[PDB]
Amino acid sequence: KAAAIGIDLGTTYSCVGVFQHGKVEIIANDQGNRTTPSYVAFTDTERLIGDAAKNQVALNPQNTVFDAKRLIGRKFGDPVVQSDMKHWPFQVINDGDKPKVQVSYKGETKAFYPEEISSMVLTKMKEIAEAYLGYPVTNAVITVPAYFNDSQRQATKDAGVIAGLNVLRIINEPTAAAIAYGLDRTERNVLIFDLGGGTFDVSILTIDDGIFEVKATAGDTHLGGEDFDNRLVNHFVEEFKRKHKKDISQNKRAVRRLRTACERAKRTLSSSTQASLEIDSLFEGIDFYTSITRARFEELCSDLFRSTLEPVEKALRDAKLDKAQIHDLVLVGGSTRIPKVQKLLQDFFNGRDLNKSINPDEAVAYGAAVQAAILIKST
Ligand SMILES: OC[C@H]1C[C@@H](Nc2ncnc3ccccc23)[C@H](O)[C@@H]1O
Ligand SMILES: [Mg+2]
Repeated sequence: KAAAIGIDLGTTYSCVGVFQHGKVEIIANDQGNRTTPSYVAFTDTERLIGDAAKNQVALNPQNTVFDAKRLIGRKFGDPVVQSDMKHWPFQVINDGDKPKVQVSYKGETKAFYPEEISSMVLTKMKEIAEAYLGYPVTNAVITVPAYFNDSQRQATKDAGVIAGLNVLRIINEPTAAAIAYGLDRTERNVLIFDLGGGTFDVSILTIDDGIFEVKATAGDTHLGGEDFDNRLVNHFVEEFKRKHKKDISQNKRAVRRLRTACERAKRTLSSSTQASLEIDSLFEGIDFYTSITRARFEELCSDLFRSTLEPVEKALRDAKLDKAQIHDLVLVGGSTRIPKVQKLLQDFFNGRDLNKSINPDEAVAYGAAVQAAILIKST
């Protein structure tokens, strides 16, 4: 019968997988991308989700929503909501102690609950899976951070039901990554090092007889790939001032366009030692054609890369385990593809091999897809 799917509903990107013909297929979207931005944009004529939404952000900042995972299942009074709101270009309103995102859509003011925004992202992932499978998909496993509370898990499950999905189970992101690597089929102590687009999560699990126990969680909810992009943005703003004698830092569109180029250059630096950066008419008709070296990017982010080890040390203390007691070091998130981040973690664990054979950007969806296939058999 119809296969069930695994969905990694990420803060910045989402990913969908399916276990078919004895293997996991991570499904590419219509643009050919195996991950989709967790973005929704509203225009005078349409609602855009994923790549098309992220692509037009510089020309529609107030009506392009992202980071709904930071609001989902929270009350307006939550300290996290109170702190996070100042950093977003879109409006957050308060409706009886519930946050809602307020936008302009088809020439009208509309407001959506966080679970309605995440339901739009989940509808996109469901449609990406149906385009590959060729039949309607109704069952899914959706992942969440280990630290999510009952309200945040319930709101995520509600987002799935709004999307027309029957949610077989809400499972922890680190548990899904461990399932992907077969770590439950080898007491096994696993460290999941999840450096995402906007958050950094370290989890220590103990797996015994198929049972997962969360021994410790540590990290920084405000450290991720976006922060490395911003170190490049600042460096380039300074370069533009030196070359052209113009300060672009107050031009919101120019900064946004520069940030988009920086993210692309950063990805290239994970596989090449140099990356070109080329923007046409960045400011006042001036074309900004330049380049950056991997060594310079490493210098610009040196403090941030080093800071990823403190949460690892903290999690080991909380779990009451030494480095030698950890059996597996699992990489999660595209930011773990950065060679310097891998070198720092390997050196900390005295040269040990890292589990990185599954694309780190896809490992959570991969594990969710394996678990979805196991659970649908039971129904
Ligand atoms: O989870 C979303 C994160 C991951 C980060 N992606 C990447 N960040 C760094 N190197 C990469 C190399 C290949 C592919 C992707 C790479 C992307 O730019 C974003 O910050
Ligand atoms: Mg993630």
